[PDB]
Amino acid sequence: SMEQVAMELRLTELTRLLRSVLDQLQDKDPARIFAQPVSLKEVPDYLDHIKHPMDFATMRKRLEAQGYKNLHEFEEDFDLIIDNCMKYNARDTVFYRAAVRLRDQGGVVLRQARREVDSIG
Repeated sequence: SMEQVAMELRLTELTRLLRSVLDQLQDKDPARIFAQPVSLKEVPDYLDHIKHPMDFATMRKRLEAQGYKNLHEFEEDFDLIIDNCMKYNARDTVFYRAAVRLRDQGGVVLRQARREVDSIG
């Protein structure tokens, strides 16, 4: 149908905007602490601690399959990256501190993304 196509065009455009958001959030992690999944070879107990692991590469695979229907779903995954890190790692660690900085800096990017998603529809 023509409606399914229009819906698909909106999804594609949401995907375009989320790709730009993702790039901007990932620039706030220049150490690449959150680039890849936590290694279960190197942290074998990780899933005893963290039930839903997340990282930027995993989000990127979902993004490119157009698997985010809305900004809320994308933000859920970003928040997992931060929140998982802040639980597994103690406050005095470079990991926890990187999560805090990513959260604070990403806040700005996400604030305007929400305005753009609402605005363009």
